Amino acid sequence: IVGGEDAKPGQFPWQVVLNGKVDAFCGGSIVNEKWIVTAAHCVETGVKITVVAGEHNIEETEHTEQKRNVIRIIPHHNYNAAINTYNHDIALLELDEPLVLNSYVTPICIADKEYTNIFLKFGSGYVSGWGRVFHKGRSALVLQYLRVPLVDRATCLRSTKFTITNNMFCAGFHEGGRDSCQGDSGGPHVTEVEGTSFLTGVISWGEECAMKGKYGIYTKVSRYVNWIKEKTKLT
Amino acid sequence: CNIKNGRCEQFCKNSADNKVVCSCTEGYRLAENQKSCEPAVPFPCGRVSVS
Ligand SMILES: *C[C@@](*)(O)[C@H](CCCNC(N)=[NH2+])NC(=O)[C@@H]1CCCN1C(=O)[C@H](N)Cc1ccccc1
Ligand SMILES: [Ca+2]
Repeated sequence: IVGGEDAKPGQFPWQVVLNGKVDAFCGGSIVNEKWIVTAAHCVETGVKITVVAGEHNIEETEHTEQKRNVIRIIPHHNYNAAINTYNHDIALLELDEPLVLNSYVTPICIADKEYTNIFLKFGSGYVSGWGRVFHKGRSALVLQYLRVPLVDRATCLRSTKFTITNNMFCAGFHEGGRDSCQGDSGGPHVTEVEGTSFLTGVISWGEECAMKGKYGIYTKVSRYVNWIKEKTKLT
Repeated sequence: CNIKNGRCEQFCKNSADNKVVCSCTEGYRLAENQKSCEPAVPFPCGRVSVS
């Protein structure tokens, strides 16, 4: 996250980090005690991955961390139908053992398609993660967060040569300087509705980070909430 | 549900005779005022509880 600020411990208790052949390579959000939602581009391959919930400072011990192994990865079935488009950039991770919910480990709410879109169109969301804090620079030790405004679709389209599908939205500032960035992918874009946070996007892709005239691109979760609910059922 | 979401804290659906039915997401219960949402589990989704 470029231009954000340090989270407090427990401020984003749905946020997790992913570790694997690269440490802290992506974020995710807790759907429930057994499932994480992340970006599909974080989890191409069947390479092994761990999830750490209750994380705050990735170089220190807080005694709030819960580490789990990923035993199943479900990328959206239409991800990579078309190469290098990052359309449908969303995936689910099943954990080997349930998370134990507490103040530091708490799911994000997920509304139906209509209300996820209403919440998105409220126009202001929070993004968070341990990704780069400068374009081509170092990753964060302490979880970062940033409020980003929604950007209108036509402005979104003019801002890049790459295709923005209806499964994406733009967010960020017309003047630049504040954005998600490398390493933040898979983490949440959330909308706070009278003290209760709902998942409205997944951090997906961009061009460089925080450049004026460019915006962060996010997977539009309203299009995927039926799929999330179908695949993550607890029984 | 037209204005202020029928005054539902979370979700509103149009019923009949101009009236609303509010509802809440998983882990919450429709409070008795029939508008607000109250936690129905110890760690409901989307809530900061660390203080
Ligand atoms: C996997 C995620 O950490 C990362 C998030 C980057 C978000 N950037 C902004 N400005 N919010 N996503 C990616 O790295 C995705 C998937 C792989 C490619 N990619 C990109 O964001 C590239 N930067 C897209 C690109 C732009 C120009 C030329 C080539 C590729
Ligand atoms: Ca730590």
